Amino acid sequence: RFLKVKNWETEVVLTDTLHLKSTLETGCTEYICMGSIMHPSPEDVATKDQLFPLAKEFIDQYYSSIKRFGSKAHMERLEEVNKEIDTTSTYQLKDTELIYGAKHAWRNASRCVGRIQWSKLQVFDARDCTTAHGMFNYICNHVKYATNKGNLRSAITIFPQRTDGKHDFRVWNSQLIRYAGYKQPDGSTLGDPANVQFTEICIQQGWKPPRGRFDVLPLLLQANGNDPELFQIPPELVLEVPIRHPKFEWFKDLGLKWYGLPAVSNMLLEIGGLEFSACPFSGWYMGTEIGVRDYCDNSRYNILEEVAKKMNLDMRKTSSLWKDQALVEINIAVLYSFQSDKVTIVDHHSATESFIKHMENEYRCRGGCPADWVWIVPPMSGSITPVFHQEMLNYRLTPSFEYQPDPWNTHVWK
Amino acid sequence: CPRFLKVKNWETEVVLTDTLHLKSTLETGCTEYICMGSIMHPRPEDVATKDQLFPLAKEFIDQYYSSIKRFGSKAHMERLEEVNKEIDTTSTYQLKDTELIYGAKHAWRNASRCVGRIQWSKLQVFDARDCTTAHGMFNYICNHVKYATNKGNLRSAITIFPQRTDGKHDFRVWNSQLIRYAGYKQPDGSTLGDPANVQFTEICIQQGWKPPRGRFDVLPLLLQANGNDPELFQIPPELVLEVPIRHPKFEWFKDLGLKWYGLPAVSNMLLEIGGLEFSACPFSGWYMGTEIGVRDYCDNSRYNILEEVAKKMNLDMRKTSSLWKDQALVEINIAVLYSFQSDKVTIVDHHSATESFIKHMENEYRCRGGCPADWVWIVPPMSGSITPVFHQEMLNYRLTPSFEYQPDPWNTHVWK
Ligand code: HEM
Ligand code: HEM
Ligand SMILES: Cc1cc(N)nc(CCc2cc(CC[C@H]3COCCN3C)cc(F)c2F)c1
Ligand SMILES: Cc1cc(N)nc(CCc2cc(CC[C@H]3COCCN3C)cc(F)c2F)c1
Ligand SMILES: C[C@H](O)[C@H](O)[C@H]1CNc2nc(N)[nH]c(=O)c2N1
Ligand SMILES: C[C@H](O)[C@H](O)[C@H]1CNc2nc(N)[nH]c(=O)c2N1
Ligand SMILES: [Zn+2]
Repeated sequence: RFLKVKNWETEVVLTDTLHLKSTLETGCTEYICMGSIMHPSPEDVATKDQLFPLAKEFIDQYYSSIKRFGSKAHMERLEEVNKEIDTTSTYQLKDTELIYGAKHAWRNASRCVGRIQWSKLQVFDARDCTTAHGMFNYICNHVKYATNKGNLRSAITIFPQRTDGKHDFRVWNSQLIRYAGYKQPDGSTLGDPANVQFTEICIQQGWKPPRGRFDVLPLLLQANGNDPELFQIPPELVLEVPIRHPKFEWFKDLGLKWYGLPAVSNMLLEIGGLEFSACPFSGWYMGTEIGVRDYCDNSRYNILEEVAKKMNLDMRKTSSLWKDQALVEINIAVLYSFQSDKVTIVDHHSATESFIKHMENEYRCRGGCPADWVWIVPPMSGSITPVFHQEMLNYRLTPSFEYQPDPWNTHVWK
Repeated sequence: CPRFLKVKNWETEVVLTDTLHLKSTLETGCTEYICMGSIMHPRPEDVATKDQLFPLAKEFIDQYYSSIKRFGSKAHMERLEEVNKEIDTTSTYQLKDTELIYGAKHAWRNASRCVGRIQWSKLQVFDARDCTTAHGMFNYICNHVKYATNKGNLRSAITIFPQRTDGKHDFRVWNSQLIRYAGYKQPDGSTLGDPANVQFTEICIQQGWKPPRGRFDVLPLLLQANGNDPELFQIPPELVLEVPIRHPKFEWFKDLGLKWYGLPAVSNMLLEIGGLEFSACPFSGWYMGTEIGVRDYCDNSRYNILEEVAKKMNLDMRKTSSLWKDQALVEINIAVLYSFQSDKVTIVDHHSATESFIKHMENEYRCRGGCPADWVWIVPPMSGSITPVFHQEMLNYRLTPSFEYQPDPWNTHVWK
């Protein structure tokens, strides 16, 4: 059936036909919705039998996308892929298909509010990599290219695909650039509390921790299933921003900084039945990712109390909304600081406005846009952004970015 | 479906285990391949047949007798037999007062979109199934309003009018909420009052209401009894408790002339108990501050005051990245909570309400085996991630007894 989505502020109604193309499951059933579950449901590798239909599906939509469906090039590619799955139990993507597949994995990422940019993605083919040193080189080049002296450029680097599940390429870092976290003797936590465990895996592997509040973690890189190896990203490649406030001259005295480059490195890229377990990708930040989640989550840097102190807010009762007041000022500071240093950043009003425009484009040219309201709506000021009022349909299209197990729970050491 | 489903809180790491979803009785709108969790709403004489009614009543009666620890008793079997004979001879049945009260409280308990459910067992149930006329409905509703308002010490309550029979004799409150402000569309395209209520205000004017044409005019009740044409009544103004909005720091905030009413009372939902349909069942609680301060005042299509407050705050309004909207939104919500607390009118901030809801949810998982919750509605419309519900995974499913949406009565009424 055709499904309708309505915006309750503008009364615009869009008609979704694209959902008819999905064949992967959401986790919901007719009687139970799992729309707020974060992850709904080494031997698990494909077979020649499961692989050819997935390959055929992907080749078909690629040749349909360049408007040469059923062409001679299309026929030959399908046959070519057939023989290769036969004689090798897998196949290799053409460069054009790799690029198309990575852009469409972004385009299909229902949790990403930034997708208006999906077709402007620089794709770095790293499928010839064999060692952790090679991975380090490729990642440095990615970081330098994507950072671009503050004029951030979206990029993805794609390492060799899974073969037997015993020779996986993995970036063990969850993001390329993150700050360490240290469990203190007295029980509290220095640095980023989200990374205490990963920080300790780096220390346990030989990393000498400076034990500061903003220590960039080393890279921990696993190539071809071997034990991971540590590398220090050269500091001149890591662009950082001191956080200050346009009105509160005391804000700089908090000593806060953050990095300019958000770069997810723990997801799996699926294209045509092939699995790329190492595919770091990076864009630029929406301000609330830093100012709301990173700084103000109770399990993260958790700075609301200090800022509200310096603002001299009444903190005895919640109904003073002292937390909400400090939250806004922290996010003003983040946006001001990146903008003052000419580092790309987008505020949640502009970002969600762009996403509504993006949805309009996709419904017109593509017949829909899968979208996860729970993730699209920003973590502050929700209903004064236009996505709060926008009905969204969530469904799974391939190529896609998927979650995968943490490497330290699966890797057999040597 | 699997027998145990787990939900995790990503801030505290608490895992809870849900078995109550096995009792879900109606459709969410989702399928295996598409999730409709952000969709807001996923014939008259089509009424329950005898064959449809028998099992729905048994399921409810079984549930009631299980709750009073009398499952399988002589009184349980006799009540089943009595109900079955009633459906046999009359095609319907009547609930006992105990069952009506249990059913209404559980429809609230089951309301997955409601963050206020820690209170569900403290609900005053007014049985109005003897009502026959719109004048009688007005009396019952006035009594409800006075009871629930309680001079500012608000008490949750529901008034239940006669159930549906053949669908041509429905009781309905045409108002979507018992207390709302009129909205007036002007020839130049602007709106005075509450823009959300323009359509209903026009209906009232057509029915004979003389509109004062102000910014905060309480709408009349438009009340339909036994399927008759609806009739207009003015709520006595001394029963409508109102709060002028001022700010603890900004002396100029009172000069905006804003006020709101104290009693949130939903009157357009259908209460379903054991297959019986109560099409007029107004229920009321107390406000969470963001319902007024974020939605009523700051939605672009409502009173839309962010600009005017931002101006009086002397904010930079040229770039969105100054977050002038967010800054003014917090101050408006501070004013709303301060004005209600100062006048001793019950209100709950979004921090306190979501923390209570988490405690309620954990208790329900422990004692009941789960708690259906709609994250999209439970998370407040401002400061989402600094409330504990943001990080709480939730399962949404539909249990009965339940509050359900129903068609707007002006779209279905057959005018006499
Ligand atoms: C270019 C600017 C971009 C912006 C402003 C942006 C914005 C966002 C935000 C705010 C989130 C939520 C993140 C979280 O809460 O953890 C997100 C998620 C996501 N983004 Fe984007 N993004 C951008 C680029 C990209 C790119 C280049 C890719 C891939 C090629 C991508 C793929 C994804 C995916 C897969 C998720 C889901 C993450 C998860 O499930 O944990 N994004 N994005
Ligand atoms: C006692 C204090 C209460 C509080 C603080 C509270 C809070 C809320 C809030 C904030 C909403 C969302 C409203 C919206 O965004 O439109 C809501 C929805 C709802 N509440 Fe509660 N509520 C309370 C009492 C009640 C009572 C007494 C009932 C029924 C007996 C009830 C049943 C519902 C239902 C069915 C919804 C969904 C409404 C819809 O879908 O439009 N609530 N509640
Ligand atoms: C390409 C891109 C652009 C953009 N603007 N943002 C992102 C996410 C970035 C990002 C996200 C996260 C979230 C990690 C955990 C937090 O707990 C909830 C589950 N979540 C997975 C951490 C980072 F350190 C980071 F950098 C990616
Ligand atoms: C019992 C109870 C307690 C409490 N705290 N809140 C409520 C909701 C009250 C309430 C809700 C609404 C929402 C109206 C429309 C707007 O379009 C989006 C969907 N929505 C249905 C309007 C009111 F005027 C009102 F008063 C009920
Ligand atoms: C499109 C979306 O479902 C819609 O805007 C919802 C979002 N969440 C909400 N949550 C509450 N409590 N009330 C609402 O009216 C809404 N609106
Ligand atoms: C429980 C819920 O699914 C979880 O807290 C989600 C809510 N929405 C989110 N939205 C974004 N963008 N990022 C997140 O990490 C989350 N967390
Ligand atoms: Zn769903």
